[PDB]
Amino acid sequence: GGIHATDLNDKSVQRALDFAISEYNKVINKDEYYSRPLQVMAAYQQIVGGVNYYFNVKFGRTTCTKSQPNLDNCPFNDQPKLKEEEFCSFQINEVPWEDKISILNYKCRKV
Repeated sequence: GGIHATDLNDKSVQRALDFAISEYNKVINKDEYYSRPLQVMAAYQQIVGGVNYYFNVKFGRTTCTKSQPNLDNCPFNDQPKLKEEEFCSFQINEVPWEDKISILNYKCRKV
């Protein structure tokens, strides 16, 4: 039941992160432009009935609108006062055998 540090080079860890980014852009952040991670610290914890992932993520605003097909490889806005970076911590729970995943808690603060 302990929480261990891990990297993004793990298929499962990546999927959990993608879910956090999607939720950040869809529900938490209200900007017109898409934000993606500048930094990420990850940890995981195995519990009865699933696994929890913990992420400390620093988001940066990109030059892509949230409504355009291609994203992820979107350049970050590099203009003064238009960066709009934010640090968020996410607690994500998944059931590694039922395709179930959800956000348990999160806290964001602009950098």
